[PDB]
Amino acid sequence: SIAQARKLVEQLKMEANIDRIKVSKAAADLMAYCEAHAKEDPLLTPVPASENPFR
Amino acid sequence: LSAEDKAAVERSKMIDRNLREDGEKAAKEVKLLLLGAGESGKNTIVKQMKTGIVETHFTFKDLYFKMFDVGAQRSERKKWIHCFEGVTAIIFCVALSDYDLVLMNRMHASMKLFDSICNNKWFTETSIILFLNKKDLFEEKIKRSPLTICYPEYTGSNTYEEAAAYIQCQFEDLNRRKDTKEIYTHFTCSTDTKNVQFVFDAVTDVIIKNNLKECGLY
Amino acid sequence: SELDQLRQEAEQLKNQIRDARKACADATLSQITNNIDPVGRIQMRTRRTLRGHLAKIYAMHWGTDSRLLVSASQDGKLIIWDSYTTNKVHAIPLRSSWVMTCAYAPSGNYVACGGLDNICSIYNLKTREGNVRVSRELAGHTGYLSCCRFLDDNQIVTSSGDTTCALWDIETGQQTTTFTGHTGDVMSLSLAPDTRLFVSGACDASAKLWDVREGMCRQTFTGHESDINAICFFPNGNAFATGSDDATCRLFDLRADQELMTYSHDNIICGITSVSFSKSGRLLLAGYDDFNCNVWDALKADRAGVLAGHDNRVSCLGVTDDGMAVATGSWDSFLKIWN
Amino acid sequence: SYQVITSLLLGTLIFCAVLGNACVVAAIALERSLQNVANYLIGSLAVTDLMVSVLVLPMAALYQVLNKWTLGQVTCDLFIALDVLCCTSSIWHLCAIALDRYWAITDPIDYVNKRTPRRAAALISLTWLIGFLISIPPMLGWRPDACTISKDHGYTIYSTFGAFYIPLLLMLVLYGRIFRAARFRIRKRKNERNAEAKRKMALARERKTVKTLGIIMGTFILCWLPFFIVALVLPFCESSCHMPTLLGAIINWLGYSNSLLNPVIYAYFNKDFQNAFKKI
Amino acid sequence: VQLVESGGGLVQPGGSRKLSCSASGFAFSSFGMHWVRQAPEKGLEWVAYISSGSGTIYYADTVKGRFTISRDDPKNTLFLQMTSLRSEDTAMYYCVRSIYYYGSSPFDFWGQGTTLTVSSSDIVMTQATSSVPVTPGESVSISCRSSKSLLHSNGNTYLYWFLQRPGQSPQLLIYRMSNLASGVPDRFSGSGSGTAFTLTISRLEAEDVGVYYCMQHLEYPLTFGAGTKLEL
Ligand SMILES: CC(C)CCC[C@@H](C)[C@H]1CC[C@H]2[C@@H]3CC=C4C[C@@H](O)CC[C@]4(C)[C@H]3CC[C@]12C
Ligand SMILES: CC(C)CCC[C@@H](C)[C@H]1CC[C@H]2[C@@H]3CC=C4C[C@@H](O)CC[C@]4(C)[C@H]3CC[C@]12C
Ligand SMILES: O=C1CC2(CCCC2)CC(=O)N1CCCCN1CCN(c2ncccn2)CC1
Repeated sequence: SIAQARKLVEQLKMEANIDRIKVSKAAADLMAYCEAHAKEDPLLTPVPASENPFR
Repeated sequence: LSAEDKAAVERSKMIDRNLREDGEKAAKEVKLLLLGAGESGKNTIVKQMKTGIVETHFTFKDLYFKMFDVGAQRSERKKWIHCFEGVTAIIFCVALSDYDLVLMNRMHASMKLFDSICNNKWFTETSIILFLNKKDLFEEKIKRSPLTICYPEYTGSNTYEEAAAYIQCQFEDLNRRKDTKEIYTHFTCSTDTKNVQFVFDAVTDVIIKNNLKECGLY
Repeated sequence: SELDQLRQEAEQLKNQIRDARKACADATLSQITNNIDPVGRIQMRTRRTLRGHLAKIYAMHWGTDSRLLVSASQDGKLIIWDSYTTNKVHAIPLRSSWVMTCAYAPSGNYVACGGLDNICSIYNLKTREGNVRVSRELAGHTGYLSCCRFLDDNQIVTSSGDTTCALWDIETGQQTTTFTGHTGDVMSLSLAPDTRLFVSGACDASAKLWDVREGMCRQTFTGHESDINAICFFPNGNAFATGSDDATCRLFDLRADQELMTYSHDNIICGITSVSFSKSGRLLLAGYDDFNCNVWDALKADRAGVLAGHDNRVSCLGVTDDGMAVATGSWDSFLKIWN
Repeated sequence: SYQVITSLLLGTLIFCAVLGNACVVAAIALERSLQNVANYLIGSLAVTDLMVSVLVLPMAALYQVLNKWTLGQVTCDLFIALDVLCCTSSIWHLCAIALDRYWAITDPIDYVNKRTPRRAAALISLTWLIGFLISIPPMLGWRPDACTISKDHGYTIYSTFGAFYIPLLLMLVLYGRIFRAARFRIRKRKNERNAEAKRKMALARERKTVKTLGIIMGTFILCWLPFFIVALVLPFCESSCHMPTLLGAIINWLGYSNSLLNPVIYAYFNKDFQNAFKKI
Repeated sequence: VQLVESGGGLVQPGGSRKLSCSASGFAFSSFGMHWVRQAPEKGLEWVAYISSGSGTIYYADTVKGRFTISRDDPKNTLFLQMTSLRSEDTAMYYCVRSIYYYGSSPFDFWGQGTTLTVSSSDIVMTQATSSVPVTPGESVSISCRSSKSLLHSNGNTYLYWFLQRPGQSPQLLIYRMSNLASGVPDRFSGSGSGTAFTLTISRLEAEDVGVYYCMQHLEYPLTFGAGTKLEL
């Protein structure tokens, strides 16, 4: 209705007022997080069976 | 294993035990998925048997039935209808005196819901105990109002027998995969006092026919 | 007809947001991460198999100690497992067996479960009595509880099939905040690592970002073609991955306000039931309806591995906080810890 | 040579019997969908037929190929007892499966409330008990380079009626009442076409029941009834009945072929077993 | 949550007694109960243990075969059948509840006990220091010595600290070394490694006065240290 459409327009407008970084910067941030923690990821690097609690 | 680890293993084994008794007790439970349109008469069906979803439990001829009424779930069936995949039978309640009424046509709403439930991918072998409620109000309304309001191609006598037979056929031909499942149609209004008997008969039929299919005899 | 004016204004705003996203779409994440060394083929083996559930497992959640995990099953049992030893710490009997979500409190003092009863029940694991008892029944939702996540011992956010998420105060039991805006049934939640805000996917194929404290929606991410069954933030909290029924996982970035990469294979047609991220975030693990979990390189859209070994739909999965292991629950009633 | 051809045929029969029954037992053990009471009975029948194919059949094939009992006499008695035990238990597993199906189809309340794997264990133990009571008396006293079963007339009656004819009568009665129940459940423009399709489906189901009961009972009968007719009439024929060697050997190995075919009848034709073997 | 013991009293030597533990206020069936006895002027000594569901039972080697433990789960009652009561059985008999899962807090609650006066390879917990004089508000550390490494290969060190306040039953303080029990102020702390352990109290009050007992839980002779009394 009038109220529902007004609320939807308000939400779309208030979502548009967002400072969006370039997706290149976002992708670089994700890659940097994946690299800075690649040594803390037992799933990427199969932990030795001595350090693996599931063995 | 340390001493406390041994006692933890013992606790896990006791928990395994109680899970086994609970699962074996729940295996002896006949699960029934109750559906309909709310005003379709499912409430008086529950009354004869005796928010979120309502679980109704009754015992009849040594069988313990759990009947899960999910009509209060206005949300999407497609996200929670698979929870009742291993249900013994679906108890579908349809008000006969909804052919002329509107929410679209109430009877057409019931028929599309019935088609979706019957030909659902999770209920290929789950037989449906169809209930046609409000037969006496259907008497009164079909005496005056014609059934052609709901079914334009009816072309039949506006008596209770012909109209009810046509409604039942129109519900039962929505049942594709007639080989893997049956529909057990029943007629009741509010005082039938044999709806639980009909459900028991339909459920024992379902059980016997599944056992026959196990042996290769069905 | 003022609605036409409002509808046209909404269309204009949607085009504005689309153009803003396209402006920031200078280079796809696939282009940027071509030079990074791909992980070839991870071979994760089932270390533990958790047996004891007698019906389909609909939700599991890992403890913050990365050892205890709670699981919810349709047999009406909430089981807390010691995944290191496979011992059952607790078996919680539920009032409603139709549980499709479970959360384990970060402090470990509580578990939540909910489902078709429209109630999120909070269970006190550490009671003076030796039993687990329902500490709080959070009624107020008019649809099924599809997800729930503890903010702390007292704050819990619960998504529901009534299209609205809700933030709860457990001690009072009242909805502190209601998160409306979803048109379809909300099917998943993911709390941010700082717990200041959360995403939620719904059946309307849209993932919305919600600020917990003020209670309103930052962003809406629409890239999926079917219902979103699963959602999870990237470990840094600046991105999240969704899982939809269209056999597609998508990585949406909070700041970029746009989808970054799609984890889809033409050989996968079944929908995703659960998604989770490895501790570094490089691996996206998505449970599927084809009975197995597929592990994806989150930065290259390459299926780094598959966790085959479930004989039914993999309904839930989660990666430990320390990232050691992945437990996948499924509809065959078995939880498997992988490593 | 007729020796090597007999060796190859009997050896491949024994090998495929072992393989089939071990595959059924493995499918029961490995697949979680295959652990239920009826499947427990079928897997136990496969266990009994594997015990046949491993313990009895190699020695039976050796005795057939060498035309003589090249082993001792105490082992002759042990293998007579083992043969009677294993084969009686296989036949009575057929009877226990028939009884389980009879109770499942005629007593749905029992099927839901009282049918537990303890009942499968009880039936299995009872079939093995009957096998022991048919197999041991010749060892306990009911009694030349040839190994034969005790031809005593009292033991002939006891071992043929208690191991095949009481089982055959029970299986005939049980599957007759199962046939009656199945047929009852089957019989019980657009509308005309739908009724025609329903009638054709009912006739297809009736033919399905006929074929299923035919396969079950005919395999059982055509494999064991020749043997037990021979085993009942030869001990009562002094010299008027002489058994040709070839015919007697074929009639003997018909029951062993039954132990081979029981997995085919009860598991390899089962939908869940076929799907489980596909999964493996 | 309370445990009430029944029975006890003057018993002629060679006689027999049943001690009853009328547990009330907790899920008694899920607890592996213990009997821990304390001589009228000596330390704690663990008597017997009956697990949850009665499936597993242990006795002190000094009473094995001579005592019998049992529980009435429907009645939430724990029993100790004692036969041929020697003079060395004269002790306060404490019923102790203890639940064992991951992260549980065994020995958290203790019954009051019953006076019992009979008429006239084990890991050795060592509390070399006893009767430590201390001033309120001042820190104190109690050393504990173990004849065997209490640290298990699973990572858990099974050393328990109890507080026998004068006139009161013991009270779990640290359950598995460096683990504060529920209801214990966060001024007690457990520390140690292998065989040596220290219970450091940050700033004690007049409530911390009492006797502090070690206890190993690595095996099931449950041996206590000779209590290190604290006095103002
Ligand atoms: C040693 C081997 C050859 C014994 C096997 C016997 C088999 C091949 C024979 C014996 C009994 C026969 C069955 C007898 C009855 C029926 C029902 C009939 O409507 C179709 C044929 C059918 C289904 C036959 C199939 C083949 C059958 C099972
Ligand atoms: C399809 C299967 C089940 C059909 C049944 C096969 C059985 C009945 C057949 C196949 C091979 C046959 C054997 C082949 C060789 C000989 C050697 C002969 O000197 C005695 C009979 C004997 C020992 C036969 C006995 C019967 C036999 C075992
Ligand atoms: O070929 C052999 C050799 C053996 C030595 C090892 C074993 C085989 C010995 C031998 O006799 N025969 C000929 C066939 C015997 C067949 N079996 C069938 C089952 N039997 C039975 N079942 C129920 C009731 C009564 N009898 C006994 C006879």
